[PDB]
Amino acid sequence: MYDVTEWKHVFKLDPNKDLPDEQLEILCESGTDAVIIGGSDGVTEDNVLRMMSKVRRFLVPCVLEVSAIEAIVPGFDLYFIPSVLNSKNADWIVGMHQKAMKEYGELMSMEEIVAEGYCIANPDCKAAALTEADADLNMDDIVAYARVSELLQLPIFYLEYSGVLGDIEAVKKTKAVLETSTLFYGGGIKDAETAKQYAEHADVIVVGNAVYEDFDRALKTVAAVKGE
Amino acid sequence: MYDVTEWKHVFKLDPNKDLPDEQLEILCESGTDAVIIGGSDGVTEDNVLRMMSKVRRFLVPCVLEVSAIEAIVPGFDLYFIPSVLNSKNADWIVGMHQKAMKEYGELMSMEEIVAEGYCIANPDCKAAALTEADADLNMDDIVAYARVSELLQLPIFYLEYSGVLGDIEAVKKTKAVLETSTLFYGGGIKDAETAKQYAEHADVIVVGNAVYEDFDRALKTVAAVK
Ligand SMILES: O=P(O)(O)OC[C@@H](O)CO
Ligand SMILES: [Cl-]
Ligand SMILES: [Cl-]
Ligand SMILES: [Cl-]
Ligand SMILES: [Cl-]
Ligand SMILES: [Cl-]
Ligand SMILES: [Mg+2]
Ligand SMILES: [Mg+2]
Ligand SMILES: [Mg+2]
Ligand SMILES: [Mg+2]
Ligand SMILES: [Mg+2]
Ligand SMILES: [Mg+2]
Ligand SMILES: [Mg+2]
Ligand SMILES: [Mg+2]
Ligand SMILES: [Mg+2]
Ligand SMILES: [Mg+2]
Repeated sequence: MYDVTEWKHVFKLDPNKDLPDEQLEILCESGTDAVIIGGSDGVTEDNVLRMMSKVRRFLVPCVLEVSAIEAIVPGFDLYFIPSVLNSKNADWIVGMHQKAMKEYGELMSMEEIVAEGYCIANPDCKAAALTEADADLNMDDIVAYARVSELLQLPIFYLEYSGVLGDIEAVKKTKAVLETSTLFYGGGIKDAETAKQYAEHADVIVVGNAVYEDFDRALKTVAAVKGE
Repeated sequence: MYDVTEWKHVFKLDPNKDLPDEQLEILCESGTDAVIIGGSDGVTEDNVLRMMSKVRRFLVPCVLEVSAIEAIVPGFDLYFIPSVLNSKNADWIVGMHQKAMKEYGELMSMEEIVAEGYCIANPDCKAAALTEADADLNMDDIVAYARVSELLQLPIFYLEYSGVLGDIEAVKKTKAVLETSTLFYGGGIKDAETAKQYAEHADVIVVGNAVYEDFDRALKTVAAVK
């Protein structure tokens, strides 16, 4: 019953970190279009499970982004499965997914899965280090990866700059080539001003770190793009 | 674009080989559903261009399976860009697609391109060596790759055994999990009986170099399947 082509804003939460329960409830009731749990490496199934149990009561779609096979947990509305298009390690493109289909084939069949084509464009983040991403890219390299995603018809193309604001022109040019894919942008959005700037180009903006740095300011990112 | 979900038989030609007399014409007029220009151990743009010029004049769909950016040549009805799912080198999974998009984005926009999920299941062949494929696979590994191919939205999953016949049970099992893409099988098919056998499970059977070794025998594979 979900359709990411109707979304405009999502919060992405790190189960590796702690957020007060009250704040988690407020984010779920914020008007965001989805709450995504970042199920990565360093990530534990126990933390993903606790998060699932806390957010499942809400109406908002809860999504698990599967970055580590060991941390998959049933019960989420949607499962996003990333392929890091610019990784130099086949494991982050295909490898880990093949291991998951081999070990949890029945589980993967029962879930609603959405493939994401990731382009990590911030060379200094944990994610680029983990995935062996060729993250120091020129704009034309970025646009070519978006075309690759648009060709494989992955539903989502995710331009990832994690803790830094990315070149806004890269976001604009990427959106220019994407016809059927939904463009998710994440990177340094920490307040309403920056949220609105990037939402002018991205289809969906992702707000993550800011939630833990300045909650009230990060909360305003939803009204910034979805409000009057 | 021509609909691969309606195909049953294709011939795949090596542009670095030449069929004699009027055999290429007979093959293109045979009833096969497509003629794919492939290649081995690299290919050359000039050889692909000469092949294009010969097959484009027939109604049968002509397809270029891109195995090198340097050999993309305009003029084909469809372009298949393989992603070698089981390659240990990212360049064979998404590298070809990225370079082609960066270097020839406008050409890619004007042509009809199809991503093809390849699984090289013969560890002892040029293709496995060239693509650094982890090709010594168990049937569950093959099935899992097929599941991935669909995860990645690929319209075609190609199970490749190159110069030998692959395990008929692997074909049967992969067909069983492919809910939304088309299963192409290629590897060692040279005659009607074998073509019919594999066509029982594959959506499309690919007949390759048998056309150079024994054309009359290979030509019978079309009627065998269709
Ligand atoms: O933490 P930030 O910088 O907001 O980025 C959100 C998301 O892109 C992280 O995967
Ligand atoms: Cl764990
Ligand atoms: Cl057709
Ligand atoms: Cl020829
Ligand atoms: Cl004709
Ligand atoms: Cl053969
Ligand atoms: Mg929309
Ligand atoms: Mg546990
Ligand atoms: Mg719920
Ligand atoms: Mg939009
Ligand atoms: Mg059919
Ligand atoms: Mg070959
Ligand atoms: Mg023609
Ligand atoms: Mg024509
Ligand atoms: Mg023409
Ligand atoms: Mg069929």
